[PDB]
Amino acid sequence: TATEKIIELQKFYQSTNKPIYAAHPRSKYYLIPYFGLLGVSVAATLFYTGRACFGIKD
Amino acid sequence: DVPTPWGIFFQDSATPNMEGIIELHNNIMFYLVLILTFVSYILYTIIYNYSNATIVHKYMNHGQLIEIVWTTLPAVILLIIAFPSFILLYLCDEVISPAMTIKAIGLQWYWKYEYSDFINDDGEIVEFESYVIPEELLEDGQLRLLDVDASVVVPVDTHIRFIVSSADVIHDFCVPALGVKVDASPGRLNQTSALIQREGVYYGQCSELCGVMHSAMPIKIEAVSLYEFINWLDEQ
Amino acid sequence: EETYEEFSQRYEKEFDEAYDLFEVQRVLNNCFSYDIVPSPAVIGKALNACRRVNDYATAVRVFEGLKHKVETKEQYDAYLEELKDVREELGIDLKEELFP
Amino acid sequence: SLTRIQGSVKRRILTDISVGLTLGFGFASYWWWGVHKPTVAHRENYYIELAKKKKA
Amino acid sequence: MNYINRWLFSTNAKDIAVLYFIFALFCGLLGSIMSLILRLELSAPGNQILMGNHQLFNVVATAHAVLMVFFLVMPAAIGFFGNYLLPLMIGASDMSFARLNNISFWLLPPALVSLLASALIENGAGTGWTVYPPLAGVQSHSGPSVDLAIFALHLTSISSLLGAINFITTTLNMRTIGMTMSKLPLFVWAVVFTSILLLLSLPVLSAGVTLLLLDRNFNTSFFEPAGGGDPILYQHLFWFFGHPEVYILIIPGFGIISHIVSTYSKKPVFGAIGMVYAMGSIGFLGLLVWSHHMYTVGLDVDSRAYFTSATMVIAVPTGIKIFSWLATLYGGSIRYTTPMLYAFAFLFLFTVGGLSGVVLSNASLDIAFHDTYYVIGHFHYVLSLGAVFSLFAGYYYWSPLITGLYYNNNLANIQFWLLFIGTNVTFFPMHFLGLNGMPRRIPDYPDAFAGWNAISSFGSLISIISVILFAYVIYDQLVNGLTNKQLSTNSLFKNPDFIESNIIFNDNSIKSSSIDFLLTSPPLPHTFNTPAIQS
Amino acid sequence: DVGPYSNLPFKVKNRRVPYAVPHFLFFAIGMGIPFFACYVQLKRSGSI
Amino acid sequence: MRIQNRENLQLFPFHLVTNSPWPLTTSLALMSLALTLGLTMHGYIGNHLWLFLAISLVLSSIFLWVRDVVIEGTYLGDHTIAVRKGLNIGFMLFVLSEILIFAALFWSYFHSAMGPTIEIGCQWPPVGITSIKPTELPLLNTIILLASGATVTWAHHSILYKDRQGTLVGLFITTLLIILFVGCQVLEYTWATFTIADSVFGSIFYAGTGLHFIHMVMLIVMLAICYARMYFYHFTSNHHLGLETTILYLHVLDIIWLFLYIVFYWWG
Amino acid sequence: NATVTNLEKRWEDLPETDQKDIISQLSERQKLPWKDLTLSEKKAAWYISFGEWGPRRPVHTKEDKLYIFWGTVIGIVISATIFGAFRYNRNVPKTMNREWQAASDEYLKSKNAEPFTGYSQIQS
Amino acid sequence: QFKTATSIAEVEGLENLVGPGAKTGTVPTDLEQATGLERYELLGKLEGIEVFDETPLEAVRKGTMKDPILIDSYDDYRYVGCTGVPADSHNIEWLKPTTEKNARCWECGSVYKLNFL
Amino acid sequence: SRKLILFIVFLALLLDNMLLTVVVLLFASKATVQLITNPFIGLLTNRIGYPIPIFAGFCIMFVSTIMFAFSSSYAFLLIARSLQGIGSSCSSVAGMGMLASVYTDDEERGNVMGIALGGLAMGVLVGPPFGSVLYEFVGKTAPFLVLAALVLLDGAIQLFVLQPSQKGTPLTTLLKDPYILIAAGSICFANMGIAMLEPALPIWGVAFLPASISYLIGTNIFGILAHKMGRWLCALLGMIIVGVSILCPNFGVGFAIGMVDSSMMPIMGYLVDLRHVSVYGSVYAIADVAFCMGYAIGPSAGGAIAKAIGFPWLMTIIGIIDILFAPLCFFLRSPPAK
Ligand code: HEA
Ligand code: CUA
Ligand SMILES: [Cu+2]
Ligand SMILES: [Zn+2]
Repeated sequence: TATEKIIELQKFYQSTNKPIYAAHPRSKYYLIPYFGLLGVSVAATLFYTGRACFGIKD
Repeated sequence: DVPTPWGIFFQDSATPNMEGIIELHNNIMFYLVLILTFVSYILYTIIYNYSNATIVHKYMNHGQLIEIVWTTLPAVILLIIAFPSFILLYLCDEVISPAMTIKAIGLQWYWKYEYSDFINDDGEIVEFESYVIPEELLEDGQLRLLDVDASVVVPVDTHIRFIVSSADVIHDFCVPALGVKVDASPGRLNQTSALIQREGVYYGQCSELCGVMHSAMPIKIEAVSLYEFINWLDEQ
Repeated sequence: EETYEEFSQRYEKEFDEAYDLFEVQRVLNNCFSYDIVPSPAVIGKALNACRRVNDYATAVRVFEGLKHKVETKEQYDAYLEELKDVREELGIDLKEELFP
Repeated sequence: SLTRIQGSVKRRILTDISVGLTLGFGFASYWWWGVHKPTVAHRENYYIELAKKKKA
Repeated sequence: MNYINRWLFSTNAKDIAVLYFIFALFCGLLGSIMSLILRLELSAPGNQILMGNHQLFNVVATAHAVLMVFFLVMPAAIGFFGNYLLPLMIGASDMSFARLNNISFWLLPPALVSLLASALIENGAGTGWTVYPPLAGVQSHSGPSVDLAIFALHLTSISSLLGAINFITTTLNMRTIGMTMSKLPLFVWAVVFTSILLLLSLPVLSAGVTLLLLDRNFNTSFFEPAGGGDPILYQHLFWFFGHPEVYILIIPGFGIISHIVSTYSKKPVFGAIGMVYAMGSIGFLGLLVWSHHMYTVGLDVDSRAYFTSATMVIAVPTGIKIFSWLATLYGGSIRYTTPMLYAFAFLFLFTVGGLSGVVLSNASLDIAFHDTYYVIGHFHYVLSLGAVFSLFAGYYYWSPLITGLYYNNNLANIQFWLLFIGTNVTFFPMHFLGLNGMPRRIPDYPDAFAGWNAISSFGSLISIISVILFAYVIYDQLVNGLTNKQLSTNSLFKNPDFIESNIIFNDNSIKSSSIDFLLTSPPLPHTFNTPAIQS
Repeated sequence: DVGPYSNLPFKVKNRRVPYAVPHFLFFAIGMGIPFFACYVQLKRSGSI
Repeated sequence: MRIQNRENLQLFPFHLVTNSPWPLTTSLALMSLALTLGLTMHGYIGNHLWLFLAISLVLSSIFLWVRDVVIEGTYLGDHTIAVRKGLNIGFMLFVLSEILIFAALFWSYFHSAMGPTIEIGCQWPPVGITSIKPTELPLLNTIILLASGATVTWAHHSILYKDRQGTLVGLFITTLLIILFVGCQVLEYTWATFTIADSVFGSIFYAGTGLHFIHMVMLIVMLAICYARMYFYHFTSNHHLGLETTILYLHVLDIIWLFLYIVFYWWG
Repeated sequence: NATVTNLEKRWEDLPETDQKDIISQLSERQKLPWKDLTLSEKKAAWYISFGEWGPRRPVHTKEDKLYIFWGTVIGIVISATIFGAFRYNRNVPKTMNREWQAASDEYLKSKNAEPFTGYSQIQS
Repeated sequence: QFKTATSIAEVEGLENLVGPGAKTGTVPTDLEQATGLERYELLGKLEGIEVFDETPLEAVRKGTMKDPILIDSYDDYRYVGCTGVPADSHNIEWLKPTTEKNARCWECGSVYKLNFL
Repeated sequence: SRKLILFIVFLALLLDNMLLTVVVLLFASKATVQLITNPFIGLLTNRIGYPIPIFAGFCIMFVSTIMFAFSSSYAFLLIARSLQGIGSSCSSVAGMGMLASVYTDDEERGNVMGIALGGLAMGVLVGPPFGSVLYEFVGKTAPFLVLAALVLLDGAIQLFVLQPSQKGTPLTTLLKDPYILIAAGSICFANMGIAMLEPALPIWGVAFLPASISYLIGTNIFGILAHKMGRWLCALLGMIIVGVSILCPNFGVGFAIGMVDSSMMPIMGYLVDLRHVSVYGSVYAIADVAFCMGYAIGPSAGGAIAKAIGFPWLMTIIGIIDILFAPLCFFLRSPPAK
């Protein structure tokens, strides 16, 4: 409606049944890329810290 | 001098400064022993009198005169300790006429010694390097990890002013009997002084950490008579 | 800061208005927690208080507390020679006559 | 009389502070007149026999 | 998923203290074993275990220092006992910033990985606990080892700063109905003071280490004398953090002892206000004295006097605390449970270790004791016997209230005696070796220093037996812990008084001076629904 | 489910593998890690 | 507590935060950043596309924290009078530690200033290193910071008197006027005749005037967030705790700059 | 008489429902004027309230101090054995011999070393 | 989400505290945007009613077993800290009065009873 | 040596302001007392020297506080404040003269004056409730007293145990020189403004706390800065900043006060050395008289003006005068030949 959706998003965040970071139907775009890239970043810092204990360089 | 096998106390002294250090330490230990005995006796009394006691004094909790008394006496003890410390700190130093100078450059894992005097016109200053004798090459009777191939030789009853500098990392020049311990920084010149009263051999070791072979850098100072010093100088 | 003759009046007043066994034990517990040993009048009121609440063990333990609070033994025997009519009238028996 | 006791912990405190300080002073007056002074005397006697040999 | 939202995505303050405890045990076991490796090489002259490597001996010393100053004492004493006890003492259901507490925990395991990876990728980081600049350059240490060890001191700093800020902001505006800031218990005051020192001391360390990193990896010439710098500057920027640090490890200990001496000696603490003022003075004068760590570098003759005068003045407040503890134990009744034994052993060993401090504060005498095992013997009596003893006392005091399960008294006493004897045998000969002139950080020594070194390697093997027995004690606590409360009357929090009959005692058992021992057997998840009231 | 075994991150009773194995492996790994590093550094530098 | 239906609402004025996964993710991102940065400087990686990913993930983690912290205050409605005071105390205690890192660099500057080494000629800014003229762009930056401090007080007094257009123009001007500060200080690093590694002077000049740069980029982001959140009707005439925190930060930065301009540019 | 006589050897074995009956039978017998109470009642009344059962037991018994002492001695013996086992297997350098530590004495005697307390390198 | 409240007599939960909306072009007021435990406090302070009490415990009289001090609690138990009759004489003793038993304060003797609301 | 001479000045200058805050009015009495006895010290310093009076002042202060402890009578308290102010005046004058004597070079003097004046601010925070009725405050202040005693003992060991003309241009004649009047009066105006600001402000202590740190920072920095930047310029900025702040926050006033103090104190000795006799001891009396007179007389007048013409109007007039004092300070750049 008008620019005051404040009195309408306050009735949705209450009685939602989901965590507040995954309730609105827009959190997918924030939460899929973030957790997708975090896995690669963590799996690349463990491939090179076990590859460095063996003396292999690039 | 040389360390003794089952040591308990300081090494023998050969300089006024070390005697001053010993006297100040023996002065402080007096009051420290007093305090320790007092505390230990109080705990002994508490255990022997008041263990599994029927009466509990649950209203003795303030004190007014006793809190002045466990706050003033430690102050006067600190003042008494502080007086001789300041006297020793300001008094003992090279007040008048240093007589000889030896530059001690501390390289990575050996020492380098220069005698700033005894120069000719062309720059033939007496200089040498002190290394460590390994275990395999020791002769019969030589001390391990304290014996060097070249040793500093100095006269008895002459002021010696050591200038300490370094070229690689932060080292430390120590000779416990003579009361000498100074640092060797990579870009500054430090100085200490010593006077030796009796002839003998004095051994020392480095202090600050510098790497792999930090435990193999002995210092050896011999104090000979004037005639022997002349003979030694007329050969190097 | 309190004097002997104010201690020995405050505690008679306290013992004369306790209504349960809990109260008598509470008042006795902090009566024997000062630098002053209670006078025989205070103990005389304490025994009557123990009599109203109908307890026997407390009347025997009040006397066992005096043996530890007192400095020496002549004082302990001097207490027992002023509190003698009260004991023989109430019926209180000391622990060393029971051997429990 | 014997039925009037007022103060007995204060005297205990005074006697337990007057024995923990005398004992400490005894244990500290042995460090300074039985472990320290004779050592200095021995050292100074040593240095005044070394000078006589050099004089002669 | 209930597991994940409750022990990984967590907000309750009492569910993070348990994880701090489990981390502290691991990181203490590691450092103790590294210390044993240290003492099995300084047993007899020669090259015994580490075949000839003088590197790999400095790595062990550095790792033993870091794992046991940064990963054992702070997480155990400000994490385990602060997060769990401060809110309950002040009547707060939780802390003000829960997610910050969670991050404070979770930054640590990422930091231990870096430290363990700086000891395997190349020769290592044998620079000592204090990473001095001209040695930790790229000429002696060329590898990803010193850098990965500086990044383990950055994450811990963030964790400590966040925790301290949380504590200060919780103890101010999150109290109960009638608790003013003069009726607080002493443990809360200790946590507050250590938090203030943490705020005022950590950024200097961060600046120093980051400048060193820039010098190593980007040739900035902060500490290089060929461009106009001085190494000594680093020393200043280290020791401004160095000396406040050594108090952060002992102040939380002090408060614990107070509680114990007020429980098993049934008497209130002698001069509570005196002790709060004493802790305040000890903390404040701990920032004005940081140059007695550098007396041999060539300081002025008018700056040594100030530092030798300002170091001895600390003895007054600590003497006040010690005398107050003896005063509070004087008149009351004493019953020798396992926490009271540690409380007694603290009062003597800390005094013996701290009286060595007044001898090393003189600039005249430090010429004979610097870089020598006198210092080692000094600080092990105040750290291994002042902080660890307080931790053990706290565990034996508060474990039944948290877990609901009791422990065997006899095995606890056996462990206490073993630890006492081993620690006393292991650290006293260091004073003699220091007086005779043994330098520090040396793998091999001359033949004269053998004998006492053979006695100091005998107590370490007793301390490790004590640790294994501690592990068995925890095991016997967790299994069949409910049936251990009837073996001994040590389970009782307070014995009946002289006139208090058994029947009356069984109806009114807990008489306390804080909320801690009125909460249920394991404290409820949401403990305070309707607020507590104080007069 | 509040109780004396409900605040611990691990299960102690009514368990397939007895608790002694998880308890002991923790201490064994903790006290054996510092020897692996020494072995790795000694074998990387020739000596044994 | 004797109101009729009082048990249906909380009995104490504090916030019980729900379970959130952000601490673990920020910790993992920081671990990855630390390891990658420690390795990449000594080989062992080669490609520089991992460090950037780590930094991006860390920043995303802070942003996703702040989303929940805003939803908990503007929509759910859990910010009583006590929670607000707690937040203010926390922010002030962070700003204090943020200031104390600068005292360290100032001490490191005065320790090298007084007592110059023998290797360098006994003179500040030495031969071959021409300092920066303080009658140039460093004068514009001071005027711009003073004006920026003056324009944000017009916004906070334009929100208590209930004017919308008058709170947006001030924020716009402040953001667009700190962007000029960043630009003027990024085109003065390209007109210099001394590098990071020529002396101790150029190693402290770029270590106290480079951290200020990052803290100004933080200000730009914060003011962008405040404008975007005021445009969408989130701020009331008596409940705006982003504006106060972003005003206490600008003044601290200005006061720090007035010391970086008297001690680094004039004295030498 | 059997219910009250010799409570010192039977009191803790009874259930928790046979103790309240005794306590509530001695609570209506003490209301009478004392000197009407038997001696066994007096002893039982003293034992029930102030006696060595339950919360008045000692922390340490005579059979626990022996256990602690013999545990600590056993803990010391294991460490002694392990240290000896590690001590027999050592690297003994050539300098740790008496025939070598007698020559060092001659060297340190020619150059007068430690004229005070003493020089001696003999420890074998 | 439901009917909006006007004073704290028709507020039965968090469903009655949403509020009307502001108008486009104005800075909204706290009386038009406040939902949870903020608008409760705001409504209480506009009448004189303090929703969160901060009045310490009674220190006027002692308590006998016939006339005990009454403590109101919305739970079965409440923690009470006693310090004496003249309010700072007795040291602090903590107690847990509940619905089946009363506290008695081993030092001074004041008795506390629990009133369930 | 030279550093020790500074530590003594720090302690002495800290003590006076620590007593100001303590009270136990009485402070008003103490200040007048100082004005009265300060001039005399010029004669004493020239002949006996500084070190004898310097340490005597400390023991006179100690016996004064002992008299405080002994007697609670109001007349006895006034006499104790009088003796305390006498000792403070002697110690301050002797310390300033001795520190001037040790550091001959102007730049070193400017360096040391800031660290010396830092104790002046430190005394404000350190001992406001100094030695309060409760013994806990005495216990808390015991450690700092011990430190002061040990450093004074170090001074005694250096000066005594171990080996370490006539003034012209009278005070009125000195005032006849305009530069002396300007330099002395600038400090007086700067202190007077804040002194009048402080009492009326709370009606219109916590706010004044940041000013304590601001004064320390300013005094430390500007002592070094002034020689390179130009001493008159720092005063010209500082006085106008003080006027701007006063006319219409505490930290800025403190920092500007640090500006004015560090700019004006060392510059006085320069004028005395250049255009007068080479005497350091006599000159500081004028400055000290300005310091004491500003706080002794004027706070009562400021309080009386407040609520009569209003706090805003009193602050407006004080700010107006302070802002107008700025043009006069420009003349302090260079003195004429003499
Ligand atoms: C955590 C334990 C701890 C504590 C609490 C302290 C606090 C103190 N430390 Fe600190 N100290 C360390 C551990 C600790 N220290 C460590 C590990 C180092 C160096 C680390 C490194 O170099 O890498 C160090 C550094 C250090 C040094 C540097 C030594 C050097 O390398 O040359 C010195 C002395 O020079 C010293 C002494 C003191 C003193 C006097 C105290 C005082 O606070 C203690 C005072 C105690 C008392 C005074 C006892 C109580 C007194 C009484 C019972 C009655 C009062 C007595 C009188 C008034 C005389 N410490
Ligand atoms: Cu090299 Cu020491
Ligand atoms: Cu220290
Ligand atoms: Zn009470």
